[PDB]
This record gives sequence, C-alpha cells and structure tokens, in this order.
Amino acid sequence: SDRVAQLTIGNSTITTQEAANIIVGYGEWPSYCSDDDATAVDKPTRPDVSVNRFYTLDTKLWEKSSKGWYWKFPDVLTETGVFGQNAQFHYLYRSGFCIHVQCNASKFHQGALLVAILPEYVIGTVAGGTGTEDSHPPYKQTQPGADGFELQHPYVLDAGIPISQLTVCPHQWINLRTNNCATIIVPYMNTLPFDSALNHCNFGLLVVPISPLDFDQGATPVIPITITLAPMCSEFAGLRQAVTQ
Amino acid sequence: DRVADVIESSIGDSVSRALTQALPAPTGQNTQVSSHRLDTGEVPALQAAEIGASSNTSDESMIETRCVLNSHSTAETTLDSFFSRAGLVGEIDLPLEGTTNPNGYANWDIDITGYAQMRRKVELFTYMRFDAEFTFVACTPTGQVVPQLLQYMFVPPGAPKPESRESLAWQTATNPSVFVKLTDPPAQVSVPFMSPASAYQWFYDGYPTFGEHKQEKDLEYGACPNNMMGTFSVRNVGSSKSKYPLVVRIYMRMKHVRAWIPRPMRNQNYLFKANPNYAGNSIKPTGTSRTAITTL
Amino acid sequence: EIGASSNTSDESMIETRCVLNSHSTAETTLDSFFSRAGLVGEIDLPLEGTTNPNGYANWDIDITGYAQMRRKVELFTYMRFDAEFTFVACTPTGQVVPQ
Amino acid sequence: LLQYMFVPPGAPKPESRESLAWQTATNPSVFVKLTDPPAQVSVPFMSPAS
Amino acid sequence: GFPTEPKPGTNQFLTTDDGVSAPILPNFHPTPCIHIPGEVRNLLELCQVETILEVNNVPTNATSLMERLRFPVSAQAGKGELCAVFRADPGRDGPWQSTMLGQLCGYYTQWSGSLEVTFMFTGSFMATGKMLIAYTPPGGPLPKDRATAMLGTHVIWDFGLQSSVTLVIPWISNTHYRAHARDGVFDYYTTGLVSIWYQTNYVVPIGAPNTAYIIALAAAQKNFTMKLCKDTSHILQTASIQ
Amino acid sequence: GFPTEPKPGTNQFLTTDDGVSAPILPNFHPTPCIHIPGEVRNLLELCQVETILEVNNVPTNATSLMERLRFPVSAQAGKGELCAVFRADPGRDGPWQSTMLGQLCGYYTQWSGSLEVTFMFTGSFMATGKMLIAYTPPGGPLPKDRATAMLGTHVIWDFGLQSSVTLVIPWISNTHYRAHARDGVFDYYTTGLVSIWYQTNYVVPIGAPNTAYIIALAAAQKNFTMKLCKDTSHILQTASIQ
Amino acid sequence: GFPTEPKPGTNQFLTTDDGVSAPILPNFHPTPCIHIPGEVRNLLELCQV
Amino acid sequence: ATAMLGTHVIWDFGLQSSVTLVIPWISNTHYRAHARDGVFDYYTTGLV
Amino acid sequence: HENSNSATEGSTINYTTINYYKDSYAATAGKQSLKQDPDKFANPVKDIFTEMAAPLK
Amino acid sequence: HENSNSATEGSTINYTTINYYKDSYAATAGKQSLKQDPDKFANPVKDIFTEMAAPLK
Ligand SMILES: Cc1cc(CCCCCCCOc2ccc(C3=NCCO3)cc2)on1
Ligand SMILES: Cc1cc(CCCCCCCOc2ccc(C3=NCCO3)cc2)on1
Repeated sequence: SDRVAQLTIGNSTITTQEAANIIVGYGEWPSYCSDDDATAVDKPTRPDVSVNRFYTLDTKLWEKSSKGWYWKFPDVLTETGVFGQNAQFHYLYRSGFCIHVQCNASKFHQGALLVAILPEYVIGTVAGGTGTEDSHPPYKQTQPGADGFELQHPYVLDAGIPISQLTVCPHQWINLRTNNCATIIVPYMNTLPFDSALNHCNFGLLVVPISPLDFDQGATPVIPITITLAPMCSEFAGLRQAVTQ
Repeated sequence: DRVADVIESSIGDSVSRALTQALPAPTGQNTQVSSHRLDTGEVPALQAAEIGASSNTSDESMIETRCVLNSHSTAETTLDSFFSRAGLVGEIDLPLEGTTNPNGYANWDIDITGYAQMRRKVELFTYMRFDAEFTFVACTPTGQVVPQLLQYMFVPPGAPKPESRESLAWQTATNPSVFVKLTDPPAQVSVPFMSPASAYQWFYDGYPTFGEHKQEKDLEYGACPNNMMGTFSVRNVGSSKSKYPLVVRIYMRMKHVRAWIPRPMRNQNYLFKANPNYAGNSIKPTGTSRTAITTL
Repeated sequence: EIGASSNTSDESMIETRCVLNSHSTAETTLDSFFSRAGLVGEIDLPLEGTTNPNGYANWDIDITGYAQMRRKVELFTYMRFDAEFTFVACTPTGQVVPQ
Repeated sequence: LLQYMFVPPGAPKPESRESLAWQTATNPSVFVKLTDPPAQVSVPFMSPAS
Repeated sequence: GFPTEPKPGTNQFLTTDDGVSAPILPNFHPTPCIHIPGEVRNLLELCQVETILEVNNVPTNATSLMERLRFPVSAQAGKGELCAVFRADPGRDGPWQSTMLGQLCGYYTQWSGSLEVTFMFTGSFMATGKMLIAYTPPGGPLPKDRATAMLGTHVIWDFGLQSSVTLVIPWISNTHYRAHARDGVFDYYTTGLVSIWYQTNYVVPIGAPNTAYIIALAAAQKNFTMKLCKDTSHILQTASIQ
Repeated sequence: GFPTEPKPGTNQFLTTDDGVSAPILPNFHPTPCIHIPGEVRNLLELCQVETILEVNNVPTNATSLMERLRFPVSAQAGKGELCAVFRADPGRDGPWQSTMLGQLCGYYTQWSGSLEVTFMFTGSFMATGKMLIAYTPPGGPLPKDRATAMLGTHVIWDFGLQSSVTLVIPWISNTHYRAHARDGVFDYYTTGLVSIWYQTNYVVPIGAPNTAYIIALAAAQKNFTMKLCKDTSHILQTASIQ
Repeated sequence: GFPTEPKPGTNQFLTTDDGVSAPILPNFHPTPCIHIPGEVRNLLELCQV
Repeated sequence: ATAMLGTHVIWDFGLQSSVTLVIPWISNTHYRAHARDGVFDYYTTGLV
Repeated sequence: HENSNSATEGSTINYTTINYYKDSYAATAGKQSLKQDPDKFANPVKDIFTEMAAPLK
Repeated sequence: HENSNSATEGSTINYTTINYYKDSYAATAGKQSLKQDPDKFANPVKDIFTEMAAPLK
C-alpha cells in the first residue's frame, strides 16, 4: 500500500504499480487565494474540472548520452485545452500542479533520473564562451512550452548553479530498479497572489539522468519519458480578448 | 435546492493543507542511550532516496550510543543572524579628471547584485523580504578624510533624476536627502521594505512587457520591476569643481528578514548583474578534485 | 452638472469578489506629505563680487523662491504650521571651512 | 580612513589592499578615521574548547 | 559625565528625519486658529474629486488649448466606429496629467485602487445615441474593433436626461501596488486601455448640430491609496525665480 | 545640556553592530505580506536536506563533469576490494563541497553534530550485492584493507527493494565544536575517513550490465549546529561584475 | 535631539576603565563550560600556598 | 496529445494484470436508441 | 508643565509627539489620527441622492 | 504610540527590539524566537513512514 497509486482529477486517472510515494512541494497543498491575500477586485473564474485535470504533454527518449531536459511551467500548458484558453483570455492566473513524470523499463535495464521542481528557474547563457559577451537566452529557450528544452550544461543547470544541490527543491528520483514514475504536487508559488501565465513562469521542471541509462544489447532500446501534469485550484481574473504572448 | 456537487465543491478553500509544523529548536537535539538491537522487520538504516526525502535514520539506530545533553545554541543560524551583517553592495566614483563621473555628481542604480560576497548569500533564496540599514563610507581614493560636503538623495523611480551638480532636483523637496561632511562619521540610515511585491525576487523567470520578445529584447528576460527601487544620487554640494577626488562605498545590513524557497548556492563566477550568465569555456567543478576515488 | 463626483461603486459595475484592503492611508496625511525638508533659500557671501561683499546678507523670508517646495504648498490656499529650519553652509566648492 | 576586519580561520584572508575579501559581507569589520577616538569593540569567548 | 558612544549617522542631516530642535521664541503663543471652511486632512480626499481628463490631448496652437478638454462625437454612417482611446495609467504621461489625481500621483511612487471616469455628453437635448466604453486589462493590445473591445470590462452608455455615465476601471492587477507606468519595462505596471466605440449611432433631427462633444472627468475610487512619496517629475522650472 | 562623556568606539562603523538609524520614509507602510510556500526560518533547516556528494570528484573534462555525481561498483573477482574513499570532514575541500551542507559550512567557523550519508544503488533490479561502508574516527590512517576498516564504525549494506542505505557518521570528537579541517595543523579537527569495500561481490545474471553506479547524498543529523559565522572562502570572483 | 554637554575625559582611552562596547558577533553562543579541576577565584588563594 | 483531452486513464503494467476504463454515461438524452451511421449516429456514445 | 503653543492647538485631530523643550511647537511632527471627509469636496450637495438613483428626478 | 511598518509584520515569529523613532522598521534586528521545521524540505512526503520501517511497502 505505497508502491501502487491512483491519481484522479477532472476526467483523468493515472495509474502506477511501482511508485515511490508522493512529494508535496514545501509541504503545502495547492489552495485558492485568500480574501485578504488578493488585490484584484473582480470576481474570478474557477473552471474546476475543465482545467484541473491531467494533460499528457510530451514524450522524450532517454538515451545513454542524454543530458537532461526541463520545462518551464505556467507556460507549458498554454495553447493546450480549456486551461490554455482561460490563460490567454485572462490577464491573471493562479494555480498549483500535480506533476507525474513516467518512465519504465525492465528489471534488466538500469538508470536514475532526477525529477525536481525549481521555482523561478531563470536561464543563463555561456556568455559567448569567453564570458566577455553579454548574451541572453531566447524566447525559444526561456519559454519552450511543451516539447520542453534540452540542457547543454546540466552540471550547472545552464544557470551557473550546481545540480548536485538541486535536491533542496521538491524532487523525487526515478531509479529503474526501484520505480517507474515521479509524482510531485506543487502549490502556487510567487510573491503575488496572481500573475500572468504568459510572461511569468513560476517554476521549472527538471528531469535529469544522473546515473546513465544502460542495458545489454537485445533489450528494447527505446526508453521514453512522458510528462503528465494537472493544474489544481486554477483561478483566473482580468478578462479581455485572447492574447498569445 | 442546490446541485450537491456545488455544496461539497471544495473550490474556494483559501487556507493551505500544511502537513508540517514549526517546533522550538533553541538547542541541538540531544542523544539518548541506545542499546544493541538484533531483530527482523525493523530496518532504520534502509532507505529509498527515490521518494525524495532525507534519511530519517537516527544515530541511536546505527550504533550503541551514550546519552548527551546538547545545549549548543542554534541562534546564530537564524536568517537575521546570517544576514544582518553590513556588506559592500555599491561603490561610486567622483573623480576630478576622468570619463566616469566628472561634473561632480553620480547616479547609482540601486542594485545589490554588483558584488559577489553579498550577492551569493542572498541568491541562496528565491524570495526575500526585509528592511535595511544603509551606511555610506566616503573619502578620497587614498583613503584620506577631507573637509568636503556631500548630498545623498534617494530618487524613487519616476522622480526627476539629477542631470548636473546644480540640477533643480537637488531641492529635494519630497525626496529624502542626506547632507554629510566626509569628516563626519559615515552616514547611516534606515530603509523599509519598499516594493509592490511581498518580497524582493532574486530570480524572475519571465519577462516584464508582454510584447513580441525578439532578439534585441532578450535583454529584458529576468528583469523584474518589483526589484528596481530607483536610483541613489550623490553630488558635492556647490557650483564649482569639487577640489578633491571622492569615492563612496555603500554598505547594506538587512534586518527583519523573511526568506523563501532555498536554491543551490552559486557555482560559477559571476559575470553580470541580474543575469545568471556563466563562462561557457571556463566551467569549473563545484570544488576540488583528486586523482582517484581510492586515494586521498 | 450637479457638481458632485460619481458615487458609483465597483460592485455596481461588475461582479466583484471580496477583498480586504489593509493598505494604509497614513502616508497621504498633510504632515506626511509636507514634513519633508526642502530648499527654500540660498544666500551668497562671496569675497569679490557685486552681490553681497562686506561680509553679510539680508534674505527676505519668502519660500516662494524655489519651484519644488512652492508648487507643493500652492496646492492649498491657506496653511498653518510650525517649521524646522536647517542651515547648510560651506564654500561654493562644497568645502567645509573653519569659519 | 582605516578598515579593521576580523578574519575567522577558514575565511578568505586578504591578499591586497583591494582584495575582494574587504566586502566583508559576513565578517565583522570596523571603519574608523585616525581622527576618531581609538576604536573599541567587544569580543566573546570563541573557541571549541571550554 | 554620563558614558555615551556616538554611532554612524551622527551629524548627518536627513531631510525626512523627524526630530526636535530648539525653539527660537520662548513662551511665544500663536494667533488663535479661527474656523475656516474646506479644511483638508488627507490628500486622498482630493483624489476622489473629479477633474477634467484631457482625452483629446492632441491640439497645441495655444489658441486651441481649450479644445483638449473635450472630444467630439458625431453622426457616423458605418457600424462600431472608434471614437477615442487612451491609457488607464494615471501616473503616466498623457491625458491623466490634466487631472488633480494624475498630478497628486506624481508625488507618490506607487498607488492602488479602482479608478472612475465619468463621461458627460454635452450635445443637444434632441440628440440620442449609445456608446460602448471599454476597459481592456493588461496584456490586451489596443482592440482593433468593437467586437474585440467588448470582450473586456465595459459599459453601454445611453444618452438621456442623465447627461453622464461613469466607467469604473476596477483595480485589476497582479501586484498589490503599482509604480508609475512608463514605456520601457515599467510598462509592467500598466493599468490597461480605454476605448470608446459607437454602440449604435449619434442620431439627431433636422435643425440640430450634427456634431457635439463629450467631457471626461476622472478620479479615484474609495479603495485608492498611494505610498512611498517622491518628487513630481512632470514639472521643473528653468531660470531661478526672480 | 545633560552631562555626557563619549567613550572609545565612538564614530566607528561596526559591520555587525546592530543598532538603530533614522528612517528615510516617515509613515511609510510596506506591501502586505502574502502567504508564500517554503519559508525558511533557520539555516539548519537546510543542512538536514540531502544533496549529492561528489565522492567521485576526479573527472574535469567539462564533458564529464556529470560523472562526479556518482561512483561505479562492478562485478569484482577477488575479496574485499576497495570501492571508494573520502574524508568525513564537511567544511574541508573535497567531495563535501558539492553539497548544500558543505556550502553552508563555508559560512560558519565551527560546527558540531553527527552526519549522515545515504548511498543509493542505481544498478539493475537483477543485480545483487553487499557492501561495507566504514567510518574511521580520528587518528586512524586510511584502512589498508577491509579487515582493518571494519574495526571502526560501519554498516553492511545489502542491495534490495530498498535502493539505498544510510551511513551515520556520529559526532565522535574530543572537542564540543570543530573548526574547518585543513591539512596543516587544523587537521586536528578532522572528522575521520569513510571507506567503501565489497562485503561479498556485485552479482548479476547474463543479460544485465556488468557495471552500475552508486549515488551519495549527504546531510547533517538533528544534533547538528554551527557557530561563529565568517565569510565563505571557497569562492571569490574576478573581474568586477559588469 | 536630546540636549547633552560632553565633559572632560571625552574620547580618552582609559586602560582600566570598565565600560561596554559593541559586540562583534550577534547571537553568538560560546562553547559550554565543562567542569575543570583547580579553578581559581582569588589570587589570595595562591598566596597561602 | 489530442486523445488525452477527453476522459482517459494511464495504465501501468504490473502484478495487477488488468485496468478498467469506465465509459461514463455522458449523453444529452436520458436514453439512447441503437446508434447506426445514418442520422441515428445522433445516439453515438463516442470513441475509445 | 509645558506651553501649549503648536500650530495644531485645538485641532480636532489627536497627535502623539516627542519634545525636550518647554514650548510644544518644538515637538516632533509625530504619528496622528487618520480621519477623512471626501464628501466635503466630492459631494458638497445639499440634498444627497444615492448611486442607485438617477441624480435628476 | 508607533507605526507598525517593519518587514516582519504579522510574522508568526516573536521579536524583541529597540527603537527611538515612530516608524518600527527603524528598530534593531533584535533577538528572536527559534522555531524550525526541517520536514518542510527534508520530508515533504504525503504519507509519512518512520525510520524503523522499509520506505517501500
Ligand atoms: C537617505 C537615503 C537612503 C538611500 C538608499 C535607499 C536604498 C533602499 C534600497 C532597497 C533595496 O532593495 C533591493 C532589492 C532587490 C535588489 C536587486 N538587484 C538585482 C535584482 O534584485 C536590489 C535592492 O539613499 N539615500
Ligand atoms: C534662529 C533663526 C530662525 C530663523 C528663520 C525663521 C524663519 C521663520 C519663517 C516662517 C515662514 O512662514 C512663511 C509663510 C509664508 C511665506 C510666503 N512667501 C510668499 C508669500 O507667502 C514665507 C514664509 O533665523 N534665525
């Protein structure tokens, strides 16, 4: 009664028989905005089931050389579903997330992925190598949306910070000999009650292979990693026309 | 009368579930007597890091321990203890001959990300709320004290930024200014937590404008206005050449600190302010290195 | 036409939520707004010149000489108050002298 | 104007007058003019031994 | 004497420091304070007073300056024609600068609260018409047509005995406070946009002016407050006052 | 005036002096403080969080930096072969520098408490094995073989569903606190040595990788505390930040 | 500010003067004091030896 | 990416051999007559 | 005791200030009471009317 | 009395500080309460498990 689990939101149900418990970011369940924490005076929308549900956004292929990937969040779910709509139509957005990363293999494969949530995940550049040039990461790199983006210098998380310490963040590991999925529930984290789903990404999801994938030849070589996630307590306000970015 | 699913519908629960509680911890935890344990079914030592939680194994479960009454204080590890230490965050030059700041006045954009020591400490957290004590140490480049009168002026964003030593803005009718001689002890003043956000943000993963976000504008990524507190202007009070080359060092001591969401400590040399850029060709290891894992 | 400002409330123009506004109005009081030292007078005592040689000057006490402070007060027609006058002296270079 | 700085063992010891260590972000430093009365400060019983 | 130890900040003169100082006149007693009408207690009192919003801040001929105080509305032909447009930002340059609110904002770094803008129709009693005033929250680019503008906060105004209608620009912001908005980066604090469209059309009988004007009066709502006061930028003079 | 007599220390600016100073903004009121997740109260809170210990701090190719995060263990042939070795000292240069604990230590002169190091095995489900992790208290030179290493504090780890095992490095010191250990003389404050040996052997069937890796995660125990904070040495930049 | 009038002796550094001075380490807590044999309280204790 | 927008379930193979997909009664009408291509496709249940 | 000679004497507002001299006008500006009266400038109407109503009947 | 305007207002922690001005943000840093919550970062698990047990059942 701990390695098996079932997550159900809206009209979606995830199943798993080799889980490793559930992490609750900074020990706090997603909640709605207090009546004294808020400022925006207009009465918000809380679509509920039409937005708070599981969206299986993408699949990556784990290879013996993979460096690791990341997805910025608020963003990732735009353009997709009714959630995406309320996000374009409304100025203000607020919500928590249930992130379920899955990846399975056989008892004969081996490897370990680090799945973490890094709030305010600001990306950096190599500064032109020499570090004299003040370059800046493009809209394509900072906000890749679904499809995510691959890291180029995971050791420093492409931001000059040691990944070795990334675990001070709500994380969980996917060690093939042990489990086949990570589940992290993240509460709304920002210095404001609401913010724009468009120009601000409350956090990023990192999926990095710390112990490389390996297996003797002949075993299925296609080990995918799929990202499924669900907004929780989504609230929107500041209605206007639909804006893309 | 209602539809039920509306009556239960927990939508609109403003309070967070919690799951953890803050307990008193004035001293380090004491060690209690432990004895041998030879049994099945109970394995403290065994853990599953995958879960994402730190090993809760106690010393008592790994060895027969004595009893120790730990009375070591944990006071010096509080945020206030750790942060309420004045540190250099700004430096302003007011030379006689030069290209930097002649004319006799300067405008320092209030940004503490300019110096490595202080910057790294704060970049330990994602959000920080606090008041501060700013102290201004002025003198000549030789470190000599000179009979010169200065005027420091905090210029909130939106206020007229002085364009010359004799700018009308120095009337400082509503801005807070300070007049000090370099012969008087360094000026010190108390600043509150100004900012429309509930906390200053060391890292802002996003943009502030809502536009096209083309190449040229990638300069604005990570730029969060809730952190731009305005500028700090200084001038030698008068209408003629200073007569002495000056320098002002700005020290900041945080107080009444609250911090949130710890992050990994800075790994690579810093390159620019409000921009985590690192040197791609000089990516060094977090620390020292050996020759083999089987040798010290 | 009546001459009164619209008393329409936000609640009547849109469906509003509930917000507990605890923002202070303290900084908008007259004392907050006005109790800020500002330049109102400047007196020259040069060595060589036509302004004030001889070594003394007579400044007619009038705060309407400088734009920043003047505009703030000209916001009102009448004002009653006490004041703290501070006198900052030095040479034109901004140098402090034993005088 | 002088700057005194207590440098606990393990802290970066300044290598020059302009050493970065003088930012004294966590070390306790004192800034005094030789014209000001001698600087005086209070120190506790630091030491791992009793 | 009693042992003391002066600290940093000694001898400094802090403009905003509120301390005491020796009184120049011992036992002096001020003139009694008569009762005078219109005493002000808080500046917010003034911010809730409507002042003319120069929506039509276009003319500059010094002969046509009075023309800014009101924009026209006239019998159109099409459908959903755009009348006028302007930023909701009050501390920003533009129309709001003509208002007492905008002026008092120059004195504070940040503000918070809903705003109101009452539009008074000054045409002939015989002229009718319906307009659609719309507030478009942050992120929404200036609506290209009415069908787009209406998706935001708005009000359909009908001309009648009640000359004017008031558009409430509710406080809809991500932050608790807003620093003055201004093109570069600080456009982050923009309030939004107001656009006026013809709901139906300006109708009039024969014998009545085919064009009339609307006057905008703006102020702040009750939930409005400001903080961290600075000096107004707007204005600064030139030749030291004679 | 009231008789006073200023003492030594007058006018000095003491970085760490905690006194008061005139407030620049009279009656200013901060933005309310919303509720935000993950508030930190004491740094010790962070020291009990496991972070990856770069035991394999050997590689430097910038292409192989990710390789330090884990050391290998593979099917051996002999008996009691040595896997890896490292200092228990956390404030010392070495593997601990990769951890948040080691990093936060740089900020304090002395520390006290037991330490823990959990080792997670990342090989295939099919691979079995028993390892012997041993903490060798001060004075004991790096054990030459297992038969010597086992005389100290240790744990025999068996690979199974429970991926990882945790080695507790109890606070065994002569002094109440320890200043950072560092080769010359200050080696007096050394914590000791950790050595990993093969208890039996890494066994695997045909069809499974003959070599896998172990990951070390380290943190401090509940009795851990630090005092007398200084500045981190570890790092110092170069060209004044642009 | 509060009216004061500094007197002779101001700024002097008196070796034997026993006053206070700003503490360099805020919230610092010393190592506990174990029990050690032979504690001395007064030098007279030594003079009778 | 399109199919997931509807009602669904992620099934993981394990000791529990099978998983059950519940096709909830989501209809406009209270009852459904047999669905069949022409017009009566009005009563279609949906797709798996 | 002390002279009651500050500009705000007989003022309907209540202030809490500091002072070290016999004349009260030397006291600090101090913290004070936050009462407002918008209607004085925003609604100086003789016969009030509510928002719900049509201002002209 | 005094303005309640320091950064740590409404803070669940209790501080004892010194001040000589009307604005409380000018007060000293002061001594304060020592409460900690490691579990928030070290054990943010949904269903706790003890050390005596095997984390995976
Ligand atoms: C009198 C007087 C007082 C002053 C200076 C007052 C300065 C108040 C500064 C408060 C600074 O808070 C900051 C928060 C964040 C950042 C930051 N820099 C990079 C992004 O975050 C910098 C400062 O000048 N004159
Ligand atoms: C000691 C000592 C103190 C002083 C100066 C005392 C000055 C008191 C000034 C009070 C000024 O009140 C004013 C009111 C109105 C105007 C005014 N100028 C244009 C019309 O109104 C100017 C000053 O000098 N020596």
